[PDB]
Amino acid sequence: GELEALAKKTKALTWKFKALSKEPSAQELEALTQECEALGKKLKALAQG
Amino acid sequence: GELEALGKKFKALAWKVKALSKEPSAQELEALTQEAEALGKKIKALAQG
Repeated sequence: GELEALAKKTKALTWKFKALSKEPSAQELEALTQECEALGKKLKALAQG
Repeated sequence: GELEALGKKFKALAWKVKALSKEPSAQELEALTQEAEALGKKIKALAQG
């Protein structure tokens, strides 16, 4: 369920940070931005469950 | 609770990534990576099972 889905997303997010190049692309950083925001929104929604 | 608070913290991190501009310093990328990893540790603990 939702816990495990958010734990996997969080792991994916942390690894994308860890795997960044020294000079990351604009697009990579947009993707990271979006993945942080998504996870924050999903946590808040589940909080209001 | 913790879900709400962790949610807000991911949104905060999203802003930090959003603010990055071309060639972010290594210190900044490492700072943001460590914040992700710290939030990751919290989520792992919260989602166990």
